[PDB]
Amino acid sequence: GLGGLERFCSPGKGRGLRALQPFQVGDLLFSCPAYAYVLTVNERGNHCEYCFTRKEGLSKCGRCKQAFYCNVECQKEDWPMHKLECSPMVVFGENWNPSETVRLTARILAKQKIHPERTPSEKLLAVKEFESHLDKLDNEKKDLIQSDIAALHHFYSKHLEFPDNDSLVVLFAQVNCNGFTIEDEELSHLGSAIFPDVALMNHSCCPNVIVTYKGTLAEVRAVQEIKPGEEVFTSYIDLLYPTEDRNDRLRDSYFFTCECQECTTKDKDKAKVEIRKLSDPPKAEAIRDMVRYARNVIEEFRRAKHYKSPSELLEICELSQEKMSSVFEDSNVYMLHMMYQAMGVCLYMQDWEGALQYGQKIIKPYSKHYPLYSLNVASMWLKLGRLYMGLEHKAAGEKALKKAIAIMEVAHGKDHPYISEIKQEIESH
Ligand SMILES: O=C(NCCCN1CCCC1)c1ccnc(-c2ccccc2OC2CN(CCc3ccc(Cl)c(Cl)c3)C2)c1
Ligand SMILES: C[S@@+](CC[C@H](N)C(=O)[O-])C[C@H]1O[C@@H](n2cnc3c(N)ncnc32)[C@H](O)[C@@H]1O
Ligand SMILES: [Zn+2]
Ligand SMILES: [Zn+2]
Ligand SMILES: [Zn+2]
Repeated sequence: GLGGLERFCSPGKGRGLRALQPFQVGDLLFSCPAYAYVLTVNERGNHCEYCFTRKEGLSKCGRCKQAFYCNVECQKEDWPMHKLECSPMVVFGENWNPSETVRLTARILAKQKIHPERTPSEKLLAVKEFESHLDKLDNEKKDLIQSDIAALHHFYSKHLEFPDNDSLVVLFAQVNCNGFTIEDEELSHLGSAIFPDVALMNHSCCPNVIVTYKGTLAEVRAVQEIKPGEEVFTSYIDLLYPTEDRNDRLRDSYFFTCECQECTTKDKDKAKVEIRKLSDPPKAEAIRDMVRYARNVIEEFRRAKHYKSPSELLEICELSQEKMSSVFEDSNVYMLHMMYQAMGVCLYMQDWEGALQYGQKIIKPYSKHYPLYSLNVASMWLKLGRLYMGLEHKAAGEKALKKAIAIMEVAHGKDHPYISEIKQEIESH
């Protein structure tokens, strides 16, 4: 197993992870090497395929020209996984489009053939033991899994010996239930991976640990003091949202309803859905209509970023914030959601002033809605610091970069390469 920890039966939460020793804020509970992992398509050329090192001058695979490495060692070490895609990418050309889940699942199947025995990533929970929720699958989820199985056969039949369709539906369901996205220091999507021992941890909206990544290595650090006998919880979702939203997401993606202290008390729900203090106060039904409108625009924007222009996208943000502002306060999470989306459009357009304009409005409400140590808060401080630095506002930039560092020292560890990069940014300017 893992020193100072153990697997146990968590009542009403299946299997979980329990502490056998005290952990202080910032302590590393454990590390977990990726069992299987894939660099996202949009990050190719920026990060090494094998170790995820972000570097300039990465060497391109000569055959597919769509894999980049630190050197010939990273190239060679990645080949058992890269061969599943190398020749297929040049053969299918523009037609090569498997989903990231399919790309990851192909790598799980390849690893199972090469290394059927328990790996150092499975000291407490094995990939074969993963919870699937197969019995809970509705028509929509079975249809998505069936599309994934067809893409798996379509693009990965060369080296894989597939089990029957029944074993593949269990696998794809296990992957959705236990798979991790890997994000960078700005919470930008890097790729997807399997970390079996990390997937043993259950969810809480007031977690006592945070998961971070050091290349393809997952690290688990305390964000609250943990005592012997206490269960170790991480957050599976974005904690900005009120209780109903959080549980709608946990039910849809993980088939359960959270009963943590935040979900039971609903303490932060009032401030999260803050209403304007108007002379004629807004009616209960008028609030409910705006909450419904707010969730609908969130979904509308999500679809729109796939085909609308940057000005159309910014229009959706501006117009929806205008309609919402008649009922909702600026610190309200639905207002904040649109501002964050608008900041993201600005960043893409390289409209640094516009991105800064939004980030400045988001940061104080983020600090009040998110937990004490939050990757979402650290990432916003970091973006703000980098925008201020880029726009020659070096004192404001240094202050924001040091706010990011203070959180990241707890979550990522004092010695994290991301913190060395931020300190170099402070010292170079
Ligand atoms: O890292 C993530 N969040 C932080 C906590 C992670 N923790 C790991 C262990 C527990 C929680 C995360 C977020 C989103 N996506 C994934 C992800 C990564 C890999 C493969 C599928 C992935 O999930 C995608 C998104 N999604 C939800 C819809 C869904 C749910 C069930 C089924 Cl059976 C089907 Cl068909 C479809 C499919 C991971
Ligand atoms: C990644 S697994 C975590 C380990 C899992 N408990 C097991 O036995 O394999 C995620 C699943 O654990 C369960 N789970 C996690 N957190 C929970 C919670 N707070 N309450 C209830 N069930 C929870 C759900 O069934 C969820 O889909
Ligand atoms: Zn490398
Ligand atoms: Zn190649
Ligand atoms: Zn909760």
